[PDB]
Amino acid sequence: KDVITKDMNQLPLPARNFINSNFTKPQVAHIKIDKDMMESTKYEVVLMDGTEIDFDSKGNWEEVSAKKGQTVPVSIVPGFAVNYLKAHNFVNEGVTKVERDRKGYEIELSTGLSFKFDKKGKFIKT
Repeated sequence: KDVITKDMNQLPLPARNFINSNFTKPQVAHIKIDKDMMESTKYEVVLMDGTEIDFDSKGNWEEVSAKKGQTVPVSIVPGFAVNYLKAHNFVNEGVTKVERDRKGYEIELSTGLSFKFDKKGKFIKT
C-alpha cells in the first residue's frame, strides 16, 4: 500500500543523514513510500525548498533534482563531475540534477545541457 507522509523519520538512517548533511535547514513537503516492480521499497522525498531526492530501500540516494530557477547543493555533485565542470568552464551554470544508476551518472545544468558518464566517471561517447 502506498504512503504519503510528512515525517522525515520514516526514512532509513542513511537517507536522513544524507539530507541532514547536504541541505540547509531541510524540511519535508511530502514523502512518498512505494514499491518498484521487483517489490523493492522506494522513497521519493520533496523538500519545502522544492528539491526532490529519490532513495532506494536502504536509503541510498538515486537522484537529486532542484526546482526551476534553483540548483542542487555543490556538495552532492560527485568529485569527477565537479572536475569535469571546472575543466570545461561550466562552474557558474549551476547543477539542477544529479542521477546515478547501474549505467553510471547523469549531471544536468540550469540551461538544460546534460552529460552522462559511466560508473568510472568517464563521459559516455554516444
